[PDB]
Amino acid sequence: PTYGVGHQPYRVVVLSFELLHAPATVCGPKKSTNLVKNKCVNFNFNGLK
Amino acid sequence: ALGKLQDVVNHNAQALNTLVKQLSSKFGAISSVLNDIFSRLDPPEAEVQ
Amino acid sequence: VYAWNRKRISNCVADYSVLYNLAPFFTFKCYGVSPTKLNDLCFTNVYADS
Repeated sequence: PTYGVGHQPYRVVVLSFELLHAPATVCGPKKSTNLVKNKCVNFNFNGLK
Repeated sequence: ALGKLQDVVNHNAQALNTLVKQLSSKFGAISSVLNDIFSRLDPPEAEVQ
Repeated sequence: VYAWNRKRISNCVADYSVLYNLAPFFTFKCYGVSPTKLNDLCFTNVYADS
């Protein structure tokens, strides 16, 4: 505990992401809305804005 | 027989087709879709792409 | 480090607004994506190497 910050332990988590052609399962905290068709709107699908 | 008129139509058709297909090039960037760059990358370094 | 735990995280709601109210997290460097704006992307399956 008395050593310098250069020698102190540091926990480290590496979050490796993946993006392939498959139904995604890890999304963010965004509440989905209903589907309103036949009207020019802003679609915000999984990875297509 | 009517080739001297179909040639201009084919020329303008292929000139529009190649102009549309040129949007499928990255021109040294990481992708060809801007929504794919603005979503992942932040505005600071999205300019160079 | 020679036995790093690799947890496969799928079928999740990745809320990245919970790791900042904890102890000071330094060196939040994302390679390929921005640090923020991660709450609007749907990944398929992520891996946490701790």
